[PDB]
Amino acid sequence: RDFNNLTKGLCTINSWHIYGKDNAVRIGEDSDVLVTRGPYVSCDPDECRFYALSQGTTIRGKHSNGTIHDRSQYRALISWPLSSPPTVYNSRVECIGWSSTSCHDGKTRMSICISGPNNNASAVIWYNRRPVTEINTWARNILRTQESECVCHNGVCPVVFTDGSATGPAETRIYYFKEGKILKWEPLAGTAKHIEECSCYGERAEITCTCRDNWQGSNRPVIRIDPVAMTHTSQYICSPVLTDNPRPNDPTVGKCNDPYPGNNNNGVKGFSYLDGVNTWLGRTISIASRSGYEMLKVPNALTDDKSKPTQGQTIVLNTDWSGYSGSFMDYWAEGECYRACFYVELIRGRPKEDKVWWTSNSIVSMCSSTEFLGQWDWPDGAKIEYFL
Amino acid sequence: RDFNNLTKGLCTINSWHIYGKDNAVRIGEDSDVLVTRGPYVSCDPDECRFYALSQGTTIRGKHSNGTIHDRSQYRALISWPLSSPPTVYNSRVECIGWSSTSCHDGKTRMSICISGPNNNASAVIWYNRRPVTEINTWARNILRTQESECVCHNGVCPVVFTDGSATGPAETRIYYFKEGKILKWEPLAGTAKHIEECSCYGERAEITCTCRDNWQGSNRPVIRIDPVAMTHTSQYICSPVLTDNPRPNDPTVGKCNDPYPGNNNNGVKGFSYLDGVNTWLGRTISIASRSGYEMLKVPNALTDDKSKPTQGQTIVLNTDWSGYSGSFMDYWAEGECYRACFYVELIRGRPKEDKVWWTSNSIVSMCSSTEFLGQWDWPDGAKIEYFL
Amino acid sequence: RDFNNLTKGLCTINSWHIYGKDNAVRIGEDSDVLVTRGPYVSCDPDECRFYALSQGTTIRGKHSNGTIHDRSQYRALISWPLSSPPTVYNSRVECIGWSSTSCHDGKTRMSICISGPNNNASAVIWYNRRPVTEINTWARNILRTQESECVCHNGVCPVVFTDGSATGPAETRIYYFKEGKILKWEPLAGTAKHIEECSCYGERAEITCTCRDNWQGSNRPVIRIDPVAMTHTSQYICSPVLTDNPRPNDPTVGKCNDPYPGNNNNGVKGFSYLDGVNTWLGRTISIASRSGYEMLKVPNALTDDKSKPTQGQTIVLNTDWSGYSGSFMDYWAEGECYRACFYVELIRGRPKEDKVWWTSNSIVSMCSSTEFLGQWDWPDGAKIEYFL
Amino acid sequence: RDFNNLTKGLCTINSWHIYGKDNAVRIGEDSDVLVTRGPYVSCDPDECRFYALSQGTTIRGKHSNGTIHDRSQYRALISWPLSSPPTVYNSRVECIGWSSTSCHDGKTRMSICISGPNNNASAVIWYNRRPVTEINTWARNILRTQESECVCHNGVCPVVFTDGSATGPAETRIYYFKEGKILKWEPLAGTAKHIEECSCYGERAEITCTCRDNWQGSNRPVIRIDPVAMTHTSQYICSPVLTDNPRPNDPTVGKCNDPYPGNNNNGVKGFSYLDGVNTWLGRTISIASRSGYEMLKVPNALTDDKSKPTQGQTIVLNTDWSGYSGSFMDYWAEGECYRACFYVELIRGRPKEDKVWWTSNSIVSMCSSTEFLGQWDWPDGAKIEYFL
Ligand SMILES: *[C@@H]1O[C@H](CO)[C@@H](O[C@@H]2O[C@H](CO)[C@@H](O[C@@H]3O[C@H](CO[C@H]4O[C@H](CO)[C@@H](O)[C@H](O)[C@@H]4O)[C@@H](O)[C@H](O[C@H]4O[C@H](CO)[C@@H](O)[C@H](O)[C@@H]4O[C@H]4O[C@H](CO)[C@@H](O)[C@H](O)[C@@H]4O[C@H]4O[C@H](CO)[C@@H](O)[C@H](O)[C@@H]4O)[C@@H]3O)[C@H](O)[C@H]2NC(C)=O)[C@H](O)[C@H]1NC(C)=O
Ligand SMILES: *[C@@H]1O[C@H](CO)[C@@H](O[C@@H]2O[C@H](CO)[C@@H](O[C@@H]3O[C@H](CO[C@H]4O[C@H](CO)[C@@H](O)[C@H](O)[C@@H]4O)[C@@H](O)[C@H](O[C@H]4O[C@H](CO)[C@@H](O)[C@H](O)[C@@H]4O[C@H]4O[C@H](CO)[C@@H](O)[C@H](O)[C@@H]4O[C@H]4O[C@H](CO)[C@@H](O)[C@H](O)[C@@H]4O)[C@@H]3O)[C@H](O)[C@H]2NC(C)=O)[C@H](O)[C@H]1NC(C)=O
Ligand SMILES: *[C@@H]1O[C@H](CO)[C@@H](O[C@@H]2O[C@H](CO)[C@@H](O[C@@H]3O[C@H](CO[C@H]4O[C@H](CO)[C@@H](O)[C@H](O)[C@@H]4O)[C@@H](O)[C@H](O[C@H]4O[C@H](CO)[C@@H](O)[C@H](O)[C@@H]4O[C@H]4O[C@H](CO)[C@@H](O)[C@H](O)[C@@H]4O[C@H]4O[C@H](CO)[C@@H](O)[C@H](O)[C@@H]4O)[C@@H]3O)[C@H](O)[C@H]2NC(C)=O)[C@H](O)[C@H]1NC(C)=O
Ligand SMILES: *[C@@H]1O[C@H](CO)[C@@H](O[C@@H]2O[C@H](CO)[C@@H](O[C@@H]3O[C@H](CO[C@H]4O[C@H](CO)[C@@H](O)[C@H](O)[C@@H]4O)[C@@H](O)[C@H](O[C@H]4O[C@H](CO)[C@@H](O)[C@H](O)[C@@H]4O[C@H]4O[C@H](CO)[C@@H](O)[C@H](O)[C@@H]4O[C@H]4O[C@H](CO)[C@@H](O)[C@H](O)[C@@H]4O)[C@@H]3O)[C@H](O)[C@H]2NC(C)=O)[C@H](O)[C@H]1NC(C)=O
Ligand SMILES: *[C@@H]1O[C@H](CO)[C@@H](O[C@@H]2O[C@H](CO)[C@@H](O)[C@H](O)[C@H]2NC(C)=O)[C@H](O)[C@H]1NC(C)=O
Ligand SMILES: *[C@@H]1O[C@H](CO)[C@@H](O[C@@H]2O[C@H](CO)[C@@H](O)[C@H](O)[C@H]2NC(C)=O)[C@H](O)[C@H]1NC(C)=O
Ligand SMILES: CCC(CC)[C@H](NC(C)=O)[C@@H]1[C@H](O)[C@@H](C(=O)O)C[C@H]1NC(=N)N
Ligand SMILES: CCC(CC)[C@H](NC(C)=O)[C@@H]1[C@H](O)[C@@H](C(=O)O)C[C@H]1NC(=N)N
Ligand SMILES: CCC(CC)[C@H](NC(C)=O)[C@@H]1[C@H](O)[C@@H](C(=O)O)C[C@H]1NC(=N)N
Ligand SMILES: CCC(CC)[C@H](NC(C)=O)[C@@H]1[C@H](O)[C@@H](C(=O)O)C[C@H]1NC(=N)N
Ligand SMILES: [Ca+2]
Ligand SMILES: [Ca+2]
Ligand SMILES: [Ca+2]
Ligand SMILES: [Ca+2]
Ligand SMILES: [Ca+2]
Repeated sequence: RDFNNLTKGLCTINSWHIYGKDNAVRIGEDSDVLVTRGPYVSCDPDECRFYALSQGTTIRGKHSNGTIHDRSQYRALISWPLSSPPTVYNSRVECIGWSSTSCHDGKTRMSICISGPNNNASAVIWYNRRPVTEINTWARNILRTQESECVCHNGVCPVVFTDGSATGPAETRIYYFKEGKILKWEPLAGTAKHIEECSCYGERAEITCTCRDNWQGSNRPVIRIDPVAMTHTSQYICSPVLTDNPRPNDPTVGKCNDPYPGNNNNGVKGFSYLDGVNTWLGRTISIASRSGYEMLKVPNALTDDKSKPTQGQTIVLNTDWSGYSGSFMDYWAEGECYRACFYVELIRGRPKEDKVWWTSNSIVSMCSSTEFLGQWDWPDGAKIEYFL
Repeated sequence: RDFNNLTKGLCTINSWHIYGKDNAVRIGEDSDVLVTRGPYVSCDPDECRFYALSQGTTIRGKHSNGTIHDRSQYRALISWPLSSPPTVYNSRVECIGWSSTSCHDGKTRMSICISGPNNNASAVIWYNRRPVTEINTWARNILRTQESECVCHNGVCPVVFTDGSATGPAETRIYYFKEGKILKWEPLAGTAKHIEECSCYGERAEITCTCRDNWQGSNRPVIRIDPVAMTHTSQYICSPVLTDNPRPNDPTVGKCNDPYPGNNNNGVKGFSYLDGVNTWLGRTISIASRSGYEMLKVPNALTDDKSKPTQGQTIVLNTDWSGYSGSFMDYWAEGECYRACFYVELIRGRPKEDKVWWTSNSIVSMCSSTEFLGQWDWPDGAKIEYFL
Repeated sequence: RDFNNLTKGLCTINSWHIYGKDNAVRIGEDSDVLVTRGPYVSCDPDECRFYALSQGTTIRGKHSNGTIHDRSQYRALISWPLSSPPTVYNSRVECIGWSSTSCHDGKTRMSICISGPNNNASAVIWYNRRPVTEINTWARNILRTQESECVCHNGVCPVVFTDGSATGPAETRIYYFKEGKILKWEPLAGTAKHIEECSCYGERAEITCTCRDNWQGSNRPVIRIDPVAMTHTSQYICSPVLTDNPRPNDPTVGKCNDPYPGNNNNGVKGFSYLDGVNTWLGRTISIASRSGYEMLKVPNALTDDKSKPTQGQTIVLNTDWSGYSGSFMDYWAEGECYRACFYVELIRGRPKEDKVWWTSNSIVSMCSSTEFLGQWDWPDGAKIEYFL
Repeated sequence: RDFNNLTKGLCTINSWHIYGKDNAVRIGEDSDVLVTRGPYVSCDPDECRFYALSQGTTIRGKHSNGTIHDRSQYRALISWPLSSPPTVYNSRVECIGWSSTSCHDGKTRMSICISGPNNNASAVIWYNRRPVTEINTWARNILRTQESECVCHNGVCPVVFTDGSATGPAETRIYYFKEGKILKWEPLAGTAKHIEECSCYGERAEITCTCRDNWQGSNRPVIRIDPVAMTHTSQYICSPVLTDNPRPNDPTVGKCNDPYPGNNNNGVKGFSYLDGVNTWLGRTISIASRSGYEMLKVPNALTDDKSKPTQGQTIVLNTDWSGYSGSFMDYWAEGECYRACFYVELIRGRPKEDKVWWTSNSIVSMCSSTEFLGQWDWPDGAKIEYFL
């Protein structure tokens, strides 16, 4: 195998088709399904799999009580076959920790898991399923990373990390790994003022990451990385179609180089595909909670501060719970272009559904089509009442 | 691997021997077995597997309530090892949707799943376990397909779809795929007046499909496809041995080019092997409900409108529930001929057994023998009373 | 791969060491373990596995009620990893039926399963996991076979079948298969008067089978097969150490060419290794029930009608339940000789333990050592009281 | 594949990073997890796995009652994927017995399991998953071995066994195996007065084992083996930092060639890495019970009888239960040095938590880092109250 190179551009996105859905919470009501959160999808050259942060207990287990908590010693990055649920018996542990990223470089996979107390966390970088490099916290305040796949080009796999306050200036770093080793790292540059949980994809030797400004911005920060030069830039999506959550109502003009104000100290992981007129943004339908999910075609959203939608697709109705969302692509597919894909985490339980004592999720994921396909909505589908 | 070619003829069918049986409902009374319906069997060059449409819940799970419903967002085409039950832990998701077909072309497998609301469904064609082509609804009324395996010849795998009313004229199309891409498609031609759920097999470079006329006919429509010319014909099985269900009592003369009347707007997926004197038809024993199942040798059934049985084999007694049935063959077996095989879906639960709130099934499947073997009957075997 | 040839002799048996044990009934009290009976062990060139006739239900399942019954449509030959229990999720179905045999010829495996009603059963011979040949009942009275592995030599795998009364003269046949096809078959010859459930092994191009005379004999019938000439002989173990069950007390002189009398119309599958002074016989300790199990070294047992034990090893105490037993060897091991192995079925439930409504078993298996090792006893280990 | 040779030295240990954790007891509260004890970790050239002695029952099963007992016929050495829990469905049985060791030589794996009554136990040595050699008890008093991985060099895999009293002089032997066969064996020599459960690792063609003096010493005995010469030496860790348990408080001068007194007839399996200034010792935090676990850097601990700690890392708090601990390394990793690793058994249930009737454990394991990483504590995490 040779390292994969990002030689293709994105396929034209005219609509989104169903790719995978695990129905985990439904199935887990009567089977040994692990409690998770922070899911994602990532492909190897011969298979694509679902990934997530386990909570080290089944949903029906008594240890499901208290799983709203984010960082415990019982969490691990697990992967499992596409569209099956994350069960005790089919889940493969990639590494131990409560924050992660993972990507295949064409030869083998790199997985990164961070663990530890808030003031003393460390990342362990695994490559070819063995630990290779370790990075200690630099700001002693919840060292943390993407929560979705990283992207590689000719062996170089950039990864975005943040350490420091989630509600003020923090220390974000872009690490350039190759075979699990650090080639270089750089501090964040550009006009993004705060970075969290970047969702990335690659095309034509450029990696684009759409992140979460948890401090002040309801528009999303964007980091664009050149994996050959090992350099990057940052800005915000200019469009007035705001895609974080919670967020204020959409204005008619956005902000390119500063956080769009109105909501502080909160957000949700999200993503976008920024490709000139072939630009599609995801977002929750609700401006107040993680409810609903839609894709909007917003030509030149990255650079046009008045850009509005020209087409759309509802993924999850506003009467259904959503959650994190992120990008991934099958870089080893046939054809002349890379097909954009995304997943949506469907969060169930606390804090929105507090009759149960747990927090978990299921996954739904779609990929683009060049056809203009009919739309459906894809809820988690479980009935909370059954778990009482 | 090279694409498989249909170079052999059918083996002589003198009787049927047991091939596989999963006992899913029995086992599922106390194990994590998924609720399914619309099962089938399909072989790869190195393995044969069971397939079905999951309902995204176990049978003992509380989400089993309401599984009589046909089309939900929680369904998926799953496959699992021959004769094991479809469990949460061994079921491999092929694609997401509530109508499907799947077949191996000798190099890799094509799987097709349709999803969406009734007026806006779409098919996604997967090839080598990746999405390749998408087809939007053309008649905005439950785009749908075979519910059993497709057949390939030199890479070309024809698939029959229907979109439109299930109880009147509809728009049936024959698509010719190769490597998941559309080479051609044609509207139904010939004298079949309505087509549903075709069951197909191939021999000597011809593909024969036996379908369900849900509108007016109790005789079954037959589509014969030339996968090299990418052309087809259609008619009805001429024989007076009527094989749909429900159906009127058998007459002494059938109809070759029109629906045999007596029962409207209902039917059941079924199949036949039409090979001159080596012709065998399957059918439910009951004319009123999906009860019992038998194979009848009816020489020249396709073309002889007075043809009657010369031999038979009971598969499922009339005091046991049956359901859908369809054809498949192991195209990669040794020997000089293709051995005809079929499965029968054994439906349990609603609507016939309404003391439980679910609907599921188990599978029984047989293949032909050149011997004249003794017969047994093969019920699902589960006791409904145990699930109360 | 080339077909395996029986070029080695047996290793010297000085004692028996533990080889595998699945503890199925213990584990199955709280996990999805299938109800079985008629277990055995068989090796492939790269793995050795446990085999058995499933009853198509878990032990805790409500369908476990009535599993004392021998022949139902819900049975199948299943195999699973050595020493794991036969679970719903790890059991691989080899074929459907209620009587079986299976063996690897060095290239691939042949498995045979018989199914059907008592007066119309048929065997299906599978080879390379595909059905190849079928054999209809010849005496219309429970066509049936070994219940333990068959043995191959240069592709030829002889199999012993019986059809007819279990309590009087019956029609026993020796079939010689190669690649799942019938090369030849012969009626039983020699002085054995009734044959059931033969346990076989091979060494130096000769296959020796120790069987169960269910009609009149408490000594065991022996069939010796030449797989090159495709011919055989039969007699009884001459020794006065009687090894069927139930049986009369041991005399001082046995019978070589006729059934040793005292007990009619009953027996148990068993085995022996007959190799001059290196001869070891297995038997239940009790003369009245399937309780206890011991190995006795009885030099020249086959040909010496006064032969008595010179050494022994207790396998299962007389206060613990035993059951069927049979031979197998790893023909693909390293070294200069074939190591004799055997399994003992540990039957639990009915009819001896009738507080539960099921019948199942676990497995214990040993192989010979050239050392004189200390002995232990190996009970099933489950507490019946827990299942109440 | 060629046999692995110990050509590298240990990497510099500046801290320990999380490697694996299965959370077995937490998950097992509501899933089919086997009861175990005596766990360890061992790598093959392409995978690293968790190992342990099963008790042949699930934790929630009724057969969990009485699992404080050490030696039953229902135990087996099982292995399972790194960081998953030992479940009924994913656990692979390596051999049957209640004491074990296992190691890969670069070509295939050797596993050794001992079974039998106290006065008549025997070891069976498996190689390439087949039984090859057997060793009968030599002192008729619980023949027993390491309970953690063995180490190989150019095919030679030394293994330490003990037979005789656990509370007085016993007969310890060092066996040198190659391809499962005995090349040589030697009686213990040197100044160690009693040896139990050695934890070993290899570097630069030398194998170092840290053991448990169950008779008189609270300092640990050390055996150093030359696998080429097939010779060894023994002594005690000279340091006053005492690492057995229970144990007296630390003195200021230890003992190099005799047991450090104060506590008799008890101990716990443990380990160390003895590499000049790069020396790290593990131990329970409590001097009285198996509670807590810490790593201490004690330069020249092996040879300096006044050596004290210069650095440390807490692994398990003193308010959490610990248990056995042992060494392993991935000998097939990339790079120029071998990364030291260890596991800690987290024992739950009896005798410390007697509200439940079982005894089981979970696993936590770490490997060294050349960075100075922040520390966290890693408890088992299960709530006993949930199992009541
Ligand atoms: C069969 O399936 C097909 C294919 O899916 C179906 O066809 C699809 O139908 C969709 C629904 O109508 C349609 O999606 C919409 O597309 C609009 C763009 O098209 C229109 O404008 C362009 C440009 O002028 C024209 O060329 C075009 O012809 C159309 O006229 C989007 O604008 C739509 O999104 C907006 O509306 C929805 C509500 O429906 C919001 O949820 C969404 O966020 C957008 O509106 C908010 O945002 C904008 C931008 O700032 C604001 O201006 C606006 O006021 C809204 O703001 C409020 O709401 C947001 C969200 O809560 C909040 O943040 C904010 O603060 C405010 O409170 C929508 O995307 C598909 O394009 C169409 N596809 C095709 C191929 O045709 C077909 O219907 C199906 N058939 C049947 C029979 O069912
Ligand atoms: C051991 O096993 C062996 C092997 O299996 C057993 O032998 C098998 O025995 C079977 C049962 O007898 C037998 O199957 C029958 O074969 C008949 C054909 O053979 C006869 O006719 C030919 C032609 O003349 C002769 O050459 C031959 O020698 C025989 O005489 C079929 O005709 C049979 O099917 C009909 O009967 C059954 C009821 O038994 C129906 O279920 C079936 O649908 C057929 O009848 C309906 O349909 C016809 C056609 O239209 C009508 O004319 C008729 O009135 C019936 O219609 C009503 O019912 C249907 C169904 O509900 C409904 O739709 C309709 O409207 C009406 O209400 C049957 O297939 C096997 O061939 C034979 N095999 C061999 C190799 O011998 C042996 O018995 C076993 N031994 C023991 C001891 O058990
Ligand atoms: C550590 O482990 C080692 C290794 O396992 C242990 O050593 C083993 O000890 C075993 C038990 O003593 C021993 O097994 C016995 O071997 C006898 C043969 O040896 C003796 O005879 C020879 C020949 O003369 C001498 O060379 C030799 O030195 C000995 O003296 C067998 O004869 C024994 O079997 C008979 O006894 C047992 C009861 O213990 C029966 O269950 C068994 O069926 C045999 O007896 C029945 O059958 C014979 C034959 O027909 C009859 O003559 C007799 O009356 C019995 O018949 C009744 O019972 C049967 C069964 O229910 C019934 O069908 C019938 O109708 C009648 O009712 C036994 O096999 C091992 O060989 C020995 N191994 C070694 C290597 O030393 C050591 O003890 C262990 N240490 C500790 C401390 O525990
Ligand atoms: C972020 O994470 C980083 C990295 O982990 C954290 O930094 C780590 O902090 C650790 C805790 O302070 C520290 O570990 C200690 O290291 C000591 C060695 O360093 C000191 O001495 C050297 C040599 O002079 C100096 O160079 C150095 O600068 C330091 O001054 C060890 O000595 C420590 O172990 C002893 O203490 C602990 C209690 O904390 C005991 O559990 C342990 O067993 C040791 O003490 C017992 O044993 C000794 C030896 O015999 C006795 O002398 C002593 O009296 C104790 O004996 C009693 O207790 C034992 C155990 O129960 C019993 O058997 C006996 O009988 C007696 O009853 C300890 O290992 C790390 O090295 C340090 N790492 C780095 C890289 O800095 C940082 O804090 C974290 N940050 C935050 C904000 O949390
Ligand atoms: C990705 O690009 C690099 C070139 O920059 C390719 O690397 C060369 O691969 C060939 C085949 O192994 C070698 O002969 C060269 O030495 C490689 N290295 C470089 C840096 O030139 C790589 O093959 C490309 N990947 C694919 C899948 O084509
Ligand atoms: C078992 O014996 C037969 C010989 O009787 C061996 O068969 C020969 O195998 C070689 C290698 O494939 C061929 O060249 C010959 O044509 C084979 N056939 C015969 C009948 O001669 C077979 O190889 C032996 N098996 C092993 C494992 O050695
Ligand atoms: C405190 C910083 C947060 C991100 C801005 C926080 N990340 C971590 C590593 O704890 C996330 C946030 O609290 C949760 C959410 O917003 O859903 C998930 C939670 N993420 C994870 N548990 N992995
Ligand atoms: C409305 C058209 C019907 C076929 C003629 C219908 N097909 C679909 C895709 O819904 C089937 C029919 O209603 C059910 C049955 O007859 O058993 C199954 C049902 N099929 C599926 N749920 N896959
Ligand atoms: C009626 C003939 C019997 C053998 C002599 C009978 N065999 C079959 C195929 O039914 C066996 C016997 O009744 C049972 C036993 O003895 O344990 C098992 C039972 N064997 C199986 N169920 N496979
Ligand atoms: C009697 C000798 C003991 C070791 C010094 C004893 N070993 C065996 C083989 O029984 C261990 C000891 O009793 C237990 C413990 O200390 O935790 C485990 C127990 N070990 C195992 N059950 N494998
Ligand atoms: Ca924000
Ligand atoms: Ca359960
Ligand atoms: Ca009809
Ligand atoms: Ca008898
Ligand atoms: Ca001690």
